[PDB]
Amino acid sequence: MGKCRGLRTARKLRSHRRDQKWHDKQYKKAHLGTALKANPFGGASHAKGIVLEKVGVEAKQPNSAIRKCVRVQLIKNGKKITAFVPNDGCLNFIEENDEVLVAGFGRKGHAVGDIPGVRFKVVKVANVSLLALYKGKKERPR
Amino acid sequence: KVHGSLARVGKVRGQTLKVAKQEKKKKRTGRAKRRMQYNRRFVNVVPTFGKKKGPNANS
Amino acid sequence: WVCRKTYVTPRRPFEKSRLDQELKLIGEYGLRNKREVWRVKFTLAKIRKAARELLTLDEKDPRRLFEGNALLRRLVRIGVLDEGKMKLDYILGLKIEDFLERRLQTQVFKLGLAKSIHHARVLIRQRHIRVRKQVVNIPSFIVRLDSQKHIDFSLRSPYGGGRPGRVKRKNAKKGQGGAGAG
Amino acid sequence: DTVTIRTRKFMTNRLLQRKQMVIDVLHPGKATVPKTEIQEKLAKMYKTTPDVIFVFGFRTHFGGGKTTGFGMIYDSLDYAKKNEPKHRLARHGLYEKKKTSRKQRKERKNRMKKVRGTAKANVGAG
RNA sequence: UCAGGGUUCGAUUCCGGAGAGGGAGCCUGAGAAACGGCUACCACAUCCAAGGAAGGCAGCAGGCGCGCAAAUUACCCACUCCCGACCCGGGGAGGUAGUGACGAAAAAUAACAAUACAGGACUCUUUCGAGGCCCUGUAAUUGGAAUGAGUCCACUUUAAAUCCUUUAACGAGGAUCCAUUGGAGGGCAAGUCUGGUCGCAGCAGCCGCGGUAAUUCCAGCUCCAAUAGCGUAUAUUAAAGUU
Repeated sequence: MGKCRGLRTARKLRSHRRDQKWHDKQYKKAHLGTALKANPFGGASHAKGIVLEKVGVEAKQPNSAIRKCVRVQLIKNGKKITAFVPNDGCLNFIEENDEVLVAGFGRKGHAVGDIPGVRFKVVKVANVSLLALYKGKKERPR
Repeated sequence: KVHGSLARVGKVRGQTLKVAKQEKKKKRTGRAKRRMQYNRRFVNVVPTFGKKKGPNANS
Repeated sequence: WVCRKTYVTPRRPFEKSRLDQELKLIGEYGLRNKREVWRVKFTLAKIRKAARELLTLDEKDPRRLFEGNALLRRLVRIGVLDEGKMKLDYILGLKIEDFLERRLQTQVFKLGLAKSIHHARVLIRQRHIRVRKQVVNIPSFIVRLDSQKHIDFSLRSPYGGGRPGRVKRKNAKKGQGGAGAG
Repeated sequence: DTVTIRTRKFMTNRLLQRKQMVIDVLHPGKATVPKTEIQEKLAKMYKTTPDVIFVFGFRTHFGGGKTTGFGMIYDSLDYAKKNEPKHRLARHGLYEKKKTSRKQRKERKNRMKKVRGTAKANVGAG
């Protein structure tokens, strides 16, 4: 309680709630829209780009590994993202200065696992999925 | 060895044994797949004292 | 134009206790899939939702009388409920198994020739039974109470009168053209 | 095979000069007999001869053993020939309409817009 | 979507409104500030003998471009209605087919005996042991029976046809007329089996696995879940009495 409970206090309630909703964390990203503007995506699930150069990222402690990322610039916003390559040895199935299709990690703007600075992964290298390259259901077209 | 192109991919898949042993069998589907699942778990009659043994085990 | 989704999924994805009940229920009636179970259980919970309305509102209001009467009539017409009951409270005493009993494949087995429940489903689909005069391929019929004594084989089919199948009629010609002289 | 034509919804339609009913058929052999065969039998059930019988419909129920259609019986030929949908007269021939169709018509029209005072010229051009 | 109270979404088949590249003006008519009418500017773009002339797909198809992202330059006025001087003409409105795992409904991928082992109620017997019944899988073959999937004459369907339903003749022995998608340390239903790798390579929404005996990696085997579907990304609700 600690609040008015008149029968004519609809205004003082409905204007108060509309204000104290802005302090909520979820709401403040959704409704200012600065989230979208800042994102390298337009708010689309995927996006398409062109590879710039392979890189390797050294994982945050205590784990030690090299995580074989790429760096890609996008078509639809012309700006750059550092993107993970999943499975094993799929670095080889990516070849520089071609198109790729990117996709978010699965934690909505926040780095996943022990790798820092990488919020994206890669799905298609030339209309052929990393899954099908790895399994052998399709082959890289050269 | 920790080393041996330890800055580069392929080191646990390109140097394993290659196995391609497989069976020939016809597995059941739909109705019959549930029929075997029902009988094999619950009615044979199943019970044996103090059993705890799971549906798999290497015991 | 108009569509709806009949089944619903379980709230929890895994729970040994729940899974065992769904398994043993499928074993009993020889059902194909768990989607064929949740479908039934939707029907029950639907009827239970409608019922829970009518119990709150005084008797001798027109909504409660007319609805209840015609609801209970339908429950009696399929015979999952007695007329020695027929009160709205006894709607809530209904449960899953009574529905599944009224299914065609259950009634084929119960009142006609089969060797197991697994046999009976195959007979319905391979068109060797009828319901009064009419072939069916649906073992999920639900069978009105009056009609549980008109389940018969098909009037043309190898079971009952009608032409011999192509396993028989092959082998009959195997005594004259399959091994008769060539 | 076994052919049973059974009479249902008898109406004497004086305004169109016909008699319209339902054509209820039972046949446990091969269900669905030719429509030609049906109108022979119905001709000799009201004695009106098969040049004023018209039938259509004939969807066969699941499991066979029954088929149901819809049939008319006209008093005279000229009353049928006048009333009758065009395709139903051409169904068992005594009528036709030549149709080119529907691209030859439009392409002629659009060419005709360009000329004036002569309608026959564009048609002559082939 | 949801117990009650709510929250989010509504470009999109009904109804109302606004607009035909952007602006402005206007003729005709009962009705228009009309654009498959006209006149001008501005922005575009085409033909030309260079003197001039002509244009507006947010109509149906189709193409380019844009992007994560979206179908046939098909048939036809038979239905439904509309328009006309009119029973008779016309209508990419509209109806029909094609492409179509958006999504929804239906439910095939083997059912039954023989032998073979196996279990337990039951009976006889002092126990031992035997008989015998109910069912189970599981091997070996089989045996008889059944059916559409397909192929396919015929009827039927309809504007004409397809499909469907209806019907000949062919059409099943498990090897083929082949079910996959994910996972098996905990959350959370399922292996401390074997080989390889040995903080390397990789896995891991989260907690964490990997440094020579890896229940988590790479494979095989086995098992579990869901099942003609299942996984992944993002928006959004419930979970949130964390508005």
